[PDB]
Formats: sequence, structure tokens, C-alpha cells
Amino acid sequence: IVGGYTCGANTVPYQVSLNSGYHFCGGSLINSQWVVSAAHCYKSGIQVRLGEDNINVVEGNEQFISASKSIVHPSYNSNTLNNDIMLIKLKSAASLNSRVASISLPTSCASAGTQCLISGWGNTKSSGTSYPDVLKCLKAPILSDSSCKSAYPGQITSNMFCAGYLEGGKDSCQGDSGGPVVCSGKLQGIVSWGSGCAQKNKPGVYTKVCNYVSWIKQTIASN
Ligand SMILES: Cc1[nH]c2ccccc2c1CCN
Ligand SMILES: [Ca+2]
Repeated sequence: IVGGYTCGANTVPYQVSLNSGYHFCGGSLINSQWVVSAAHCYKSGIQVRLGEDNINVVEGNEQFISASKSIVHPSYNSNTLNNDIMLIKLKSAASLNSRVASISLPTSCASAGTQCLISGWGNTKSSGTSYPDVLKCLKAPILSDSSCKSAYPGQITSNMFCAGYLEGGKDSCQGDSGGPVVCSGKLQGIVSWGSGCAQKNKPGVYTKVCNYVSWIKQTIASN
């Protein structure tokens, strides 16, 4: 997260870190057994880390649970990033509490102008590289479909939306991949892609979660 703020320990209780020897992506806890992330975060050997603030220190609220199964969306295209969503099932159920909690799925899509919270352990620099230990947060509005398409000609599908600031300076970044965009207490987006980070006229692009609720629910119901 570039241009954000320190969230505060465990204030984003649905935020997970995906770990394969190191943090490599975010995700969102959606029930005691399932996490939603980006398809571009797929790899084998994932341990889901819940209850994290400092990802380099065991602070006492963590739960570390290995994945038993990952399901990349059937229509994910890794060249265009269309349908950039994946589900991860935990080998055991997380113990839910005030600091480890699921985030509700949307019942309706969110409109341009809606304020959202984007979070993660990604790079905090738009030029150069610095990776934080503690969770970073950014409040950002959803941008209009027309401004999103104008920013990224030929690339924005109906499964994507932009959020952030056309002036630059505030954005998600590398390592925030797969993490949440939460608006009014609902998971509306997944950190998906963009041209650099925090660049003028290049806002972040996010998977449009509301399009996937039926797939998420039916997948959970049979897996
Ligand atoms: C999700 C993601 N991962 C990256 C890796 C390198 C540069 C930009 C990005 C982005 C977009 C950030 N808005
Ligand atoms: Ca920790």
C-alpha cells in the first residue's frame, strides 16, 4: 500500500497473509474454512496466516492453517487477468473471534463514489521498494467505469473495477495482490492489477466480487 496508514493491530480481522516460506499475497476470510484471493496468487504449498499484524513476529493472535485445496476460477485468463479470483479451503476451521473474523459477501454491487478500505503488506513505495511488517490501510473510492476504461484502454472487463486516486500517490502495490477491498462492511474487490503503483492516471484495478457470489456459494456448498 502506497500512501496509506498503519491500520492498527487486528483492526482488519478478515485480512489474511498467504505464506509459502514468506508472505506472498493477501486474502480475505469469508467463513471459518474458506479464503478468497486472486487467481494470480495461485501456487502450491500455501499456509494461511490469520490474525496477523507484524508478519515477522509472533504477537499472540495468529492462527496458522495450511490449505487443503485451492480452486482457481474456471474462466481465469492469466494474460488478461479476467476472472482474477480463487478460493482456498483451510485444512481445519479457524477459531473466529474479534480479531479473526469473516467478511460478508456483497448482496449487491457497489457504485462509483463508494468509499472502501484496501489493506495489505505490499510495497509502500511507488518508486523504489520497501516492504512493511505491519498491516497497511488505504481509504479509497470506487471510480466510474468510464474513467477506469479511459485510464486503461482495451483492458477493463465487466469483471473489473478501478478504485483510488487519478492524481496518484495512493494505491495498492506489489504484495497487496489477492487482498480485500471492503466497502460498507462487504467484500467488493480483490487486489488484482495496475500499471505500476500510485502513478498519475493509473488507478488500481480490482476483481469485481459481486459477479462471483453465486460461484463462491455453490463452490463452498460442494467442497
Ligand atoms: C496487484 C499488483 N501487483 C503489482 C506488482 C507490480 C506492480 C503493480 C502491481 C499491482 C497493482 C497495484 N494497484
Ligand atoms: Ca505475526
